[PDB]
Amino acid sequence: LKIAAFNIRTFGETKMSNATLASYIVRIVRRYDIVLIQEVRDSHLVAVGKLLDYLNQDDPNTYHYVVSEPLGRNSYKERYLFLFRPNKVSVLDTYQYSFSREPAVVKFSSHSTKVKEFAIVALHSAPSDAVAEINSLYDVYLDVQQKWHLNDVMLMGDFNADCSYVTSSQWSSIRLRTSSTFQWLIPDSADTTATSTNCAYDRIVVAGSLLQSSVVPGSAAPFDFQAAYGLSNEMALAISDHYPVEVTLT
DNA sequence: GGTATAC
DNA sequence: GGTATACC
Ligand SMILES: *[C@@H]1O[C@H](CO)[C@@H](O[C@@H]2O[C@H](CO)[C@@H](O)[C@H](O)[C@H]2NC(C)=O)[C@H](O)[C@H]1NC(C)=O
Repeated sequence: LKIAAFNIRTFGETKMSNATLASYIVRIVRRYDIVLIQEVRDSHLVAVGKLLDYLNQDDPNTYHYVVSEPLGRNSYKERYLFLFRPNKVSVLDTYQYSFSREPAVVKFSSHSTKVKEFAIVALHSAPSDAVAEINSLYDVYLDVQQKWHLNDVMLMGDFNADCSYVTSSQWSSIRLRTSSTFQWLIPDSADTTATSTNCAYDRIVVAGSLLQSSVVPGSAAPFDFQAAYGLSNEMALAISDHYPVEVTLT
C-alpha cells in the first residue's frame, strides 16, 4: 500500500485546464493507493472534478475521494483532498479537528496490510506559525486517540518543518518531535522542494506499533518527479515547488 | 522587498 | 482589481 502527501502549488481550475500539467498531476496520483493533495483552492470542486474525470476515465471506481471544506481564517482558503483506491481501502469515518487550516482526519480500513485500521491527519501549516502548529499536532493526536481508541495514526503534509520556518533550536519545543511515540520517516536531511532551496518541508510521522511495524524500511522518501520524468526545472515548478513524500505499508 | 493565484 | 495568502 503506497501512501503520499502532495502539496500541489495552488491546484485549481487554471492548473487542471492545461492538458500538460494535468497529464503529469494525473500520472503522479496514479502511483498511489491513497494520496493527500494540499493547496486545493477550488471553491466549487471544479478542478477536483476535472481530476476525477481523468482518474476514472477507464472505470468510475478506480478512485473515490474525501475533501474537506475550504479552511482559512480570512479570504484565503484551502481544502484537504484525500484520493483513494476504493478497492484497496475504505473510509470508516472522518472529522475536522491553534491552526490556520485545521487538520482533516480520515480513518481507513486496510485489508491488505499488517495494520488493519489507521488514521491519517493532514496538515498544511502556516509558514510563520509552523512551530506552534506542528506541536499542536500532539493535541490532535491525543484527540484521535480519545475519540477512536486508535493508536495507529500517520500524520503527514507540508508541515514547513525546516529552513526559515523551524530552526534547529526550535525543535525542542515540539512535542510531536521530542516524544518517542512518533517516528519521523522523512528526515531533516531530505529535500522535498522542487526549487533550489534544500528543505524538508513535507513530512510523514507515524505512531502506533502495528503501523510502525507495517512500514517497509527504505520506502519513505520525497518523489522527485523532475528526475523521474526528466522534466526541466521550469516544467517541474509549473507542476509544484514541492515533491510528494511517500511510504509503503506491508 | 520579490513572485504567484483565486476570487 | 484589491485582498489574502504560499513561498523566495
Ligand atoms: C501548460 O503550462 C506550461 C508550463 O507553464 C506551458 O508551457 C510554458 O508556456 C509558456 C508560454 O508559452 C512558456 O513561455 C514556457 O516555456 C512553457 N513551458 C514549457 C516548459 O514548455 C503551456 O503553455 C501550457 N498551456 C496551455 C495550453 O495554455
